[PDB]
Amino acid sequence: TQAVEAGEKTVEQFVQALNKGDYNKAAEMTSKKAANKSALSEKEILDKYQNIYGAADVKGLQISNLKVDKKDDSTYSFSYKAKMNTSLGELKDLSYKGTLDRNDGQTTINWQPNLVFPEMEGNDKVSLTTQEAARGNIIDRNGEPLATTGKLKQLGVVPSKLGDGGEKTANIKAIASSFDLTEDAINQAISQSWVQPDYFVPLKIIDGATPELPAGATIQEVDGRYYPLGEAAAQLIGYVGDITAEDIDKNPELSSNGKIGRSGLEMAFDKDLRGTTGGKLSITDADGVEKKVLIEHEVQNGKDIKLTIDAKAQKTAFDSLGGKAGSTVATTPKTGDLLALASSPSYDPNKMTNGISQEDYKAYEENPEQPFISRFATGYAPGSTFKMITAAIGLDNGTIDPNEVLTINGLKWQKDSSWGSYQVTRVSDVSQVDLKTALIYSDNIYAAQETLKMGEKKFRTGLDKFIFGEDLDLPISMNPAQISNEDSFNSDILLADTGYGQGELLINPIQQAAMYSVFANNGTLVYPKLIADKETKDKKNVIGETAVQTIVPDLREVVQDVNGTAHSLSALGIPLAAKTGTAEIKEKQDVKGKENSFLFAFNPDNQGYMMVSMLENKEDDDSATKRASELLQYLNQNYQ
Ligand SMILES: *C(=O)[C@@H](NC(=O)Cc1ccccc1)[C@@H]1N[C@@H](C(=O)O)C(C)(C)S1
Repeated sequence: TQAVEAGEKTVEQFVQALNKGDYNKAAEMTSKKAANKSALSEKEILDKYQNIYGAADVKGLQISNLKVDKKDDSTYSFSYKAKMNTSLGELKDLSYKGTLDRNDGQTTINWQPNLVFPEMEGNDKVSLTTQEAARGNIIDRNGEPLATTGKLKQLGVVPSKLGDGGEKTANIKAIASSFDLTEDAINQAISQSWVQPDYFVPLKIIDGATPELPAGATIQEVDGRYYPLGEAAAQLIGYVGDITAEDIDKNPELSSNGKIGRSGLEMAFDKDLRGTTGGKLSITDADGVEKKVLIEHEVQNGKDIKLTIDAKAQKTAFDSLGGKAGSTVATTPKTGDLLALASSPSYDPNKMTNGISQEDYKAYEENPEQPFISRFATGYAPGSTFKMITAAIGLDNGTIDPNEVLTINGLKWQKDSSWGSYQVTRVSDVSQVDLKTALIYSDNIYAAQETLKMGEKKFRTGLDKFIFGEDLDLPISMNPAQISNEDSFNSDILLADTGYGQGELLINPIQQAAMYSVFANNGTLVYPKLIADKETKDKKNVIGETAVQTIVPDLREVVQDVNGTAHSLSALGIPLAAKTGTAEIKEKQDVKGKENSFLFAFNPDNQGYMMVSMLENKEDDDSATKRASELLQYLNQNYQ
């Protein structure tokens, strides 16, 4: 038994070397090639495993139920059960047998072809046939296609029919004029290092209509991933890329020919969309004589994913941003159905997944506005929109009397002389300001005063009833919203700033649409959902219904009153409750300030839709309220 324990370590270290992918170090643990010892040499075992295990993409070899006994003077027979992962799934309940040899203190392994697979007897071969799985589709709440594998048309060229010499550059310029392509790229694609005379070199995928083809131009019907809305849902949906050899080493269930989600929902639901690879793994005789089948199952196509998105809303919400930095979130606030999640500027996902040039991909990341960013998942200072939450908290704890009128003189104010030169600033110089007036003119001094009066203890007590710090159950990578950096402001100044949506607040537009949903459900927070079938989760009693029926009628006046900060929306003539905001951020790239324009709006009659729009680093006299006219008309018409 003093050497039997050393033998159980030899079997354990041998499986480790196989599982670690180092087939050579495993072969160095086998005996010499003989009839009673190992059946092959060390270099032959290396090529045997590397050729077989590599063909099935074998990874993760784990053993159990080891039993090492004795047999002869120097021979100890060993046995174990094993499981491993292949291109076609898990191979479980494998029975392995063999013998060891301790000719001295060292114990080696009498290697045998039955250690590659349980029943491989001698010069048996292994075959693998796989049927590739079709990637599932992503669809909106009405069945419209957002991400599908469609039939595309590809414009390529064959350099043999282009022309002799002068007629070749003429056809290269004639093809560049009939397809809006750089004429220097037509000669740069046919002169790549992989081109041969009679080869088909693709140029770019034709969108829709096929113009006249010049001398040596042809179209090849190819199938691939296709995104109908394109840039409008690029950040939400995402794109898929070619699966690499390094990808299969991580998860061998992938198809080495298929596509894999790289960002967005295509990556979040990569498992449910790629399906499962189908095929058969079998051991054979000397020829293709199929002996024993190890693994076999039919191919399974990918499940389709139905979103709460409305394609019409997503496209309108994106187009309303005009290519400027911003985002828009539209929900049915009673259920949380995310109707649209737009981000701008954006990238073309079809040119990204079919064939992007080495320079066009550099322009997307060198772009300072960062089109790759999902701005509906980025934390911001919510701005003056946050006064709704501050007021609703101040009404529940009774700190704010809706009819009490603070007397404010001027445009700057500070609590004590201990604030130095800092002062809360408001835009309108109204002498007598109550709750209704402060929400109309968007008065920061009013909000700052009532926050300081409320006290930090009573303030956070109302804030904690929301979703600050929580992780929403959404397939979108985001950070949880925060009140401040630490669990205490420890500054009268910072407490005031948090009252009107500045300070250390970080809330992304999706979380904002969640927190603001209380004003459409009588103080009940409705969690947003992107998957159509997920049950509606909610959070009761976030703010009192007293504050809802007080602020919601006031929010109508933000639109209806002639001095309201959203009066440009009165032209719609629809029932609207809104609240605008313009927060300022401290940009280190330039001393000039950068300011973001916000807009919250919903229907206070039927609560059928809720909207949160923003413009990051806005241009002069630009605002989210300016661009919301179109989306509000659609959401009011189609979601009562
Ligand atoms: C909230 O954003 C309020 N004002 C401020 O925070 C100060 C400020 C910052 C930049 C520009 C102007 C004022 C009020 N809300 C906005 C809005 O509703 O868009 C106003 C500009 C009306 S001031």
